[PDB]
Amino acid sequence: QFNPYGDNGGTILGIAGEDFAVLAGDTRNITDYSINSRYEPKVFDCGDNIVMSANGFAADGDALVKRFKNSVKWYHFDHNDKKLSINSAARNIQHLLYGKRFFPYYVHTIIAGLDEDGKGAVYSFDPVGSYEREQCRAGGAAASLIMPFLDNQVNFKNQYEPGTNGKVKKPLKYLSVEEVIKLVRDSFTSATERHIQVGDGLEILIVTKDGVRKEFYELKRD
Amino acid sequence: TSIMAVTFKDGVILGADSRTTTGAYIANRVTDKLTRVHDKIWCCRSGSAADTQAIADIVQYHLELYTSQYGTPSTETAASVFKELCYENKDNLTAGIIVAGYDDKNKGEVYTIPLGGSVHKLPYAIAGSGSTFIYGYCDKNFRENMSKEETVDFIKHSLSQAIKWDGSSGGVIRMVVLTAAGVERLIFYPDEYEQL
Amino acid sequence: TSIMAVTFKDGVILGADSRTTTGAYIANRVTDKLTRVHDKIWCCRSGSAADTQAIADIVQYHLELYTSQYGTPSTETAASVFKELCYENKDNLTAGIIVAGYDDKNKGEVYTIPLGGSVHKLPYAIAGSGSTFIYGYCDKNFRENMSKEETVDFIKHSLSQAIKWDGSSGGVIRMVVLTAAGVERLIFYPDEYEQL
Amino acid sequence: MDIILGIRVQDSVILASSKAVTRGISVLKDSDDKTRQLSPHTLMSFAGEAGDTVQFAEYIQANIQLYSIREDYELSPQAVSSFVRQELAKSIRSRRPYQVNVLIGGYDKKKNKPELYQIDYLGTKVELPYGAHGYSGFYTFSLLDHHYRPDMTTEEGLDLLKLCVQELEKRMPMDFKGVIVKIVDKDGIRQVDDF
Amino acid sequence: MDIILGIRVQDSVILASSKAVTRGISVLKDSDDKTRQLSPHTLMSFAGEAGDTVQFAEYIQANIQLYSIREDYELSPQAVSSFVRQELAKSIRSRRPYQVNVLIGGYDKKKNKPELYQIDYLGTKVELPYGAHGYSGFYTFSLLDHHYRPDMTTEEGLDLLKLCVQELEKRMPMDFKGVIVKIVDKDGIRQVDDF
Amino acid sequence: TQQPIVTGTSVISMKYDNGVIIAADNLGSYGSLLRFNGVERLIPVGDNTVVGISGDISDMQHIERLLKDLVTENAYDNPLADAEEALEPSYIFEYLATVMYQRRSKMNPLWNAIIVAGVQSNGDQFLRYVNLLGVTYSSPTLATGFGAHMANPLLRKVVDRESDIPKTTVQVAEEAIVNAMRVLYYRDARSSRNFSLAIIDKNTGLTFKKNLQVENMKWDFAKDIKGYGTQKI
Amino acid sequence: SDPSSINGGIVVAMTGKDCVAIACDLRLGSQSLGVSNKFEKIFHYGHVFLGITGLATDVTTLNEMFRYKTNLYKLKEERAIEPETFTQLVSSSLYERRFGPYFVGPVVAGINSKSGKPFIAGFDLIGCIDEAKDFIVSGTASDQLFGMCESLYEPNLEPEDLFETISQALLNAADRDALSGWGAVVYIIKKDEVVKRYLKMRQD
Amino acid sequence: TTIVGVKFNNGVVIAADTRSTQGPIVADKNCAKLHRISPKIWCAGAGTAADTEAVTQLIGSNIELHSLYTSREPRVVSALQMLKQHLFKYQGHIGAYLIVAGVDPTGSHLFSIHAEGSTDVGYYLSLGSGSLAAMAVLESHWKQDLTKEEAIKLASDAIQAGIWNDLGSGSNVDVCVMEIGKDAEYLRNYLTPNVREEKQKSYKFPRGTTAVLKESIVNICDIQEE
Amino acid sequence: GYDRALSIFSPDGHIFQVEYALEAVKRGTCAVGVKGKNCVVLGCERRSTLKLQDTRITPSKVSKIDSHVVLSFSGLNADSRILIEKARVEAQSHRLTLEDPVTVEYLTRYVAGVQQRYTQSGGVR
Amino acid sequence: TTTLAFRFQGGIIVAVDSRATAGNWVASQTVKKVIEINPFLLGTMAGGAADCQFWETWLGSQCRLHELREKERISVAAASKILSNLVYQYKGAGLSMGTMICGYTRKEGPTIYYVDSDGTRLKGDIFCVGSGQTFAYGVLDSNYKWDLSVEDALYLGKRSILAAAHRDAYSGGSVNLYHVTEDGWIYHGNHDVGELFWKVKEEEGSFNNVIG
Ligand SMILES: [Mg+2]
Ligand SMILES: [Mg+2]
Ligand SMILES: [Mg+2]
Ligand SMILES: [Mg+2]
Repeated sequence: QFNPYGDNGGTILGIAGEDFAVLAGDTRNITDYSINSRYEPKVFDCGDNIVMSANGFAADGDALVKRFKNSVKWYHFDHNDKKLSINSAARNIQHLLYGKRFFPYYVHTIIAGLDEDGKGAVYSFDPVGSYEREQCRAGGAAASLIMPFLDNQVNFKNQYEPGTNGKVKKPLKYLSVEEVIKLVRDSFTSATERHIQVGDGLEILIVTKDGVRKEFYELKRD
Repeated sequence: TSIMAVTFKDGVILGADSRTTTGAYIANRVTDKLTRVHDKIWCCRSGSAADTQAIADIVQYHLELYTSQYGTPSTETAASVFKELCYENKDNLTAGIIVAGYDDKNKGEVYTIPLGGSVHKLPYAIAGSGSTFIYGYCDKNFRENMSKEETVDFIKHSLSQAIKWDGSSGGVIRMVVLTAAGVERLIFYPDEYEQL
Repeated sequence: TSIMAVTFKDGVILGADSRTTTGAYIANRVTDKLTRVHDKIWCCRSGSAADTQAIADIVQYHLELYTSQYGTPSTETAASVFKELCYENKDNLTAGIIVAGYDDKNKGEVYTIPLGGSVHKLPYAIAGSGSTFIYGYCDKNFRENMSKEETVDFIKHSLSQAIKWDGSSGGVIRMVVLTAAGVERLIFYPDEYEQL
Repeated sequence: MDIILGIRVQDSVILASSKAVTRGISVLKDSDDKTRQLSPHTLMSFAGEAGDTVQFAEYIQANIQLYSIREDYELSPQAVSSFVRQELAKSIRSRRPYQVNVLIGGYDKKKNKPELYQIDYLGTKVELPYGAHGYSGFYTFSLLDHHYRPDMTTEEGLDLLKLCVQELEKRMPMDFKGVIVKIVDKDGIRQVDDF
Repeated sequence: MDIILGIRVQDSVILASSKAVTRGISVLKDSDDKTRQLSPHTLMSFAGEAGDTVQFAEYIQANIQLYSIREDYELSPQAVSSFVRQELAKSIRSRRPYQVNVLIGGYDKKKNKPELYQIDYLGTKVELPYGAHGYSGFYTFSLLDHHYRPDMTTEEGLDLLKLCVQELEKRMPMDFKGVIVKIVDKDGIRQVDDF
Repeated sequence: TQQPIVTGTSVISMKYDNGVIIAADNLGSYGSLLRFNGVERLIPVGDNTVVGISGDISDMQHIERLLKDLVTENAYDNPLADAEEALEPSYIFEYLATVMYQRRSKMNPLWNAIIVAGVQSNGDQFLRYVNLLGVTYSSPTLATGFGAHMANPLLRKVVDRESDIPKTTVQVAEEAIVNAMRVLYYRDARSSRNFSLAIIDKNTGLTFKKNLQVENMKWDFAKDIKGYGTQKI
Repeated sequence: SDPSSINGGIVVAMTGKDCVAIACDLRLGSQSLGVSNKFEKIFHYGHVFLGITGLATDVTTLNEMFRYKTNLYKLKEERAIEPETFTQLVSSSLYERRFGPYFVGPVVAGINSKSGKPFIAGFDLIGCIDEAKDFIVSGTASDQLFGMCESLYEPNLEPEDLFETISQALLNAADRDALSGWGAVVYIIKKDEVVKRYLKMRQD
Repeated sequence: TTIVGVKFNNGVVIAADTRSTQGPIVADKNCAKLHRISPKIWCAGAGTAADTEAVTQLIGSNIELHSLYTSREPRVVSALQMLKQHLFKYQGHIGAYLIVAGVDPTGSHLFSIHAEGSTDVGYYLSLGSGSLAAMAVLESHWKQDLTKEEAIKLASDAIQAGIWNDLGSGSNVDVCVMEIGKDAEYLRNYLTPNVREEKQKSYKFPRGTTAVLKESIVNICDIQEE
Repeated sequence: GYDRALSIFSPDGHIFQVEYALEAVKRGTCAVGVKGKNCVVLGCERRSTLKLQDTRITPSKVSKIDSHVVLSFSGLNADSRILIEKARVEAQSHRLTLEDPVTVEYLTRYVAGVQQRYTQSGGVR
Repeated sequence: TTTLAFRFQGGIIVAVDSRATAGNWVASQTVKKVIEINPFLLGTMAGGAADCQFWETWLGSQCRLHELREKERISVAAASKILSNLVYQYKGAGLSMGTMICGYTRKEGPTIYYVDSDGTRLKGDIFCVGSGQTFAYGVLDSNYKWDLSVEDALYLGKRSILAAAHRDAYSGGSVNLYHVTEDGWIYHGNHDVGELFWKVKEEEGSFNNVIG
């Protein structure tokens, strides 16, 4: 019997800052125990200061990103070159996903950018289109390895102020872009050590008011 | 089934056994598996008899209509029409057909169309359940540009062995010779080919 | 596998390919499928390598103990011991074995033991997945009382064809000659037998 | 849903239907009315698969109300029951059939006779003095076979119905949270608010 | 069978168990006592597959009674619960396992403390202030989590138990025909005959 | 939904300093039966692209006809069909990738794995993969089926990352490919000795080599191997 | 249905400078239903500590079995069993049930009383030993624990620093697992003092 | 898992990677897959890790008793025969896939072993999920009459192929060289090409960060005197 | 297994091993039973050759078989424990299957049956 | 998941947890399970997250079209029936929903409809849906009165979710409260269950089984 679905591995991570947002993902593509590519880009600049990644089954992932990029193009045509806001992009992606409710895109989608107040924004989707704005989100193979670490180091969960013994929480002070990138790199370095599908390289796309910048870092290739 | 087609100096010859089967019961011991789709384009059938008869009837219709409009079709063209039916309806068909024909420009040609609906042009072809047992014999004994008598002997000996080992094959050996001279039918009975 | 044993004027010769398979991966390309259970009683193995190695080890043990008590066993006796293991454990085994041996009283003998555990004494025998493709060739080319050189050629040519058509078979052609003169091992490489 | 009963006496038809609605683990409601008024003198109770029951009942109700307005005339109970049977007989060979069983209690104003019709989801219709769907009949029919008379009053019918519900509450494993009882006679449809 | 509850208060352990026995379609009995006295100050309630429940309970009872006679001494509730756990842990890897869940309520005369142990058919033991098996806990634990105090009297425990049974009778689909309630304290085991 | 009947095995490929190389054997298997021994599975499109196909042969012959039709169609009303508006490797791949994903989405796939190798207008090397599921990816080396497991490890020792491409000559690359084909013949039961190889270079164009054979094979060591454990004779 | 995730729970162990730490959650459940918040999963036989995750009936059974065996060991050997030796005993005992196994994930922690060397080890349900220098994880949130430990851990941590590291590893891992939590315990183990600390955590 | 075995001039070498996995998760990053059956007979195992280790130690134990009984140094063919007969009996349910190598008074030997009981002989062998990557290297660079230095190089290169290309394999290369007339040299972590880079940040917490309910001293000492 | 026939007939029709077992009973401390109109009393002799005995813990001569039946004995003390254990097990087995405690006659008949069995079984005294 | 809604003197209280799980893995602790259909209507999320999100914001569009066409606020009866009729069309295809459509109009007063993916549409006073529904029902049934104050009703809803969050493994994270009046719904904050549990334990004296 023919199975229309597959699993290309991969792990992605989106974090929203005060006036910025990052969307990172490893560059390794796999089937079963083989490596297809050590550098196959997974996070994409979609225009209008929006970055996107659809992790899971790569055929469905590429199809969805392609259809959204197309949706941005036609939004400009139909609405006098109006900038597609991150919240509007998110709702549009829900309809792309739910359109195949009974034969779904087998992917976990994340987009990142800035909201209309200039503050950092990340949105997260399930395969059939349910979505949520979030501060912090990992997706894919090693998501379960990364999220608990972020709860602890970004949101300071289970951390209290010394001397008070549980009475006063550690205050949620804002993180710089340099500080976030440090946490992203450490997240993927740790995931690479313990998950076989994670490795080769890490590509980070940073979004500010100035635009979209890229950073690349080597990961272990075993 | 044991079926084969072999090109030779003067053209091509098709060969077949005469056994049709439903389980272990021989539903017909004198079957004619060599089928005419055009004057000098014939085919050998294997698989479901319903499927291969339906296909051959449709091809004969297609080539009859081709001939009325564009003149005599090539053997390649006949093979293509067979392929189109076998490929596009692969899910619902169980048919393995060998197409053989004689042009004056191209002389003798053989095309084999296995289950998937692919086409393969070959100097000779073998098919059917009985063909498995004569891959070795045929590869060792086939030569290009044989005479008519040599080719009749090659097919007679080959199908003799296929019949000997395959329970699904048997009865008489039918043959159809395709040359410039015309169309000749041959038949060989058990008492002849069993003693080879 | 492609394995065979052939009796001739001076005794018997066993032949085999060297390819061992787990799916489409060739887990060993230089396997030795010709196995010694006694000085001049050998066998060819086909089926599960685990099963046929276990059986052959047990038979070698049985014949070693037979020899210590009753002297050299006959080839018929060796075949019977193989049969007893294959028949009584038919539910749990996947083994097709050809037993070949040389007595001075009985000369060259060949016994084939298929899946069920039945025994069949034959002038020559073929087995393994590759044997299907050479039933025709072997039946046409086998003669009784051939010479050593003729029998080596018959086996070389036969297994050459089996290897050519069966993906599961390949590598080198190994042979073991069993005569009054002793035991001779032969090996034939691809560059030799592919051009036949 | 679960238990639906019906009894035709001298001058009226009485329908009793359970109040419970259960979503697997929990009882979500204990006051559910499993009935729809099709016309002033015709009442239909129902039981079967969730959703389909109410969807079918309201669909039938809409159709009978449409007929009533078009012709300015109330269809006889026999005519309504035939319409309902055909809809279910059509439904059983559909892509996704209505899994709904009904009882139709009506008072025929022309013949001055009460009438009770039992129809299952296949479209199997029978006119009866008393009827039920599911397992309800297995517990109640032996009592009805014994006590039923064609000349019973409405009060005697309610008493025989109480005996049936008591037997159900004793021997049935499920808690159906009591029944809503409705009477259909020459004056129309009314609910017995204490049962 | 169905619902079995337990609560440990200041000076006693209270076990509540349903009375219904259902053979598929019909309720065959409405006065069944799903408990066995293992020793003068130890009571075990049970629920699971038909036959196996009583067979296991009586088997345990026989063994504890045998110990009591041999040593002229009553085993502590902790010791009895450990014996029972081992029997079930042994049973789960048998040819045909005992499909039985139990609660063990005992008063330890040495420590002068009530004790409640919950053990499932796998041999999973926990000591608890209050416990249950099956779906019983899903309905009752939120009430017990709120109202329970370790210094409650027996009367307060019975009242909290009544609130639990009322919630079960409201939201459970099955009619379990009420509960038999038994108290285990320093004076032994007694049955509350009006509940 | 179907099952593949007549099939083709591994296709292997890699990039080098001035272009790309691709190779595949000439066999069409019918299960374990090595039925057809003269099947060409590398199909050139123009003078800048070679498409290598594995899997179902009937579907391969269909794809071959689609590519033939693509060339015909591109030439229609196109004065620059042999110049600026010729078919690029990237155009040919994207078309195939579209078809493959559409066919899997109708639950009626073309049962193949495909590698498109070529050189673009600006001289850039093109090498990308697509299969029956519509999955696509690129890498300095690419291989299908058994090739993925055995060829890639060998080819990755020559070009391990992007920066190794300019340092790799056509002689070194072809040598690596030919060796990989020998290894596959040793170890894949559905492979043949005969194969085809194609080089697409930005300077010297498309070189298509037919009727190549696996040579320099090591078999001599087999003569010393006896039994399966304890046997000495 | 899957025996190793019916009851839920986690265990983690770490090494430091002249010390080891082992920690576990306190939950026992029947799938979605939380049953007990006092089900401790760490036991000790002399100075050797054993944590066990998995099917709770087997957790209890194995504790009773190893208490049985280490008690007989001590009577015959006239000394307490060491971590290295006990590790082999756990492996042996699990493998004897190769084709009818205990559905558990054991973790050993302790300091060798003669060499002073810190020791930890982990096992699969059938006996395979994992002897890591750094840390060992087990249970229904083992993925989460691997992620925490890999980033938080550094070698040669002092006892009071190691406490903070392992506590934060457990707590944040448990909060990302539905079947783990409801309390937690941490053991800090030195050559001749062991401190046990119950942690305050969310109770959902 | 990637494991190889290579014959050379005066002996045999075996090698293995050091990654053990549970599904997609790496359980141990520095696992020891080279097992000792006897001083000069070593084997490497793939498949069910408990089985490869249990079957090695059982046969190793019986081999030691056999060596003491017969007053002879153990033979590789004995280890092979005992392993295959044990595994055949369990019909593959004991999932042990082994490469067995060693030197004895008869000479140097190299065998492999499938879980269902089948054995084979060779000059070079590979097993595990990375066996195809390893065998590719072996088929490309193996020749007759290799030196010790050449065989170690070839074996570790074959493991590296598994490390880099197979997701089931990773971390380090372990080697064991068994030469005739010499002690077997076990080279643990012969190659270390996968050290983790320094992290960007220290995650050491301030003391008092964790909320504590209760503290208590645990009595690990026995019942005291007086 | 050890099958030797230890209890056998002699020419005069006596089984000596059974008769010598009675001599062991003759050696044991005296036991007496008296039944009144509404009670039964069991009296037992304690030989005072053993002082410095701890009477709290020393095995008592009268043993409860169930809550309603008792057993006293004369003869080998170790042998009596085996009969007492068997009787206690049978008492619980009777309650389990018949759902009624043993009658005194039934319990006696069982113990007597065990004693008889050990007079014509191989390998036992 | 645990979601509830109940009718009372001062309108409707809607209370939900915040947890989403994929097997044993906790995907999110910050899920919005109350869908703000419009300023006057609320819907709860249980079953399929997408099915509930998608079709209830769609419902908001249909309600907006209704009031544009009819120049009048849509009834809760009509709004709930648009959703139930839609999902009934898809019956068999595999939609998963269990929701409470909550509103307060002039003609109806406070109204709650339970709507299900197999077509069920029930009007009622108290509804509770999810894996932790049975725990929340217990607290609700024993403390519910029609004459509750807004302050006490808000607490009862908060407390009932806490009960479920504690016992049900698949419920937790935080509690979202809403109060539905005739003039629209009013949000009453996000309450972390971790902090809420300890606060309620101390102030109420409940959960004596748990050490704090
Ligand atoms: Mg990795
Ligand atoms: Mg071959
Ligand atoms: Mg948790
Ligand atoms: Mg919870």
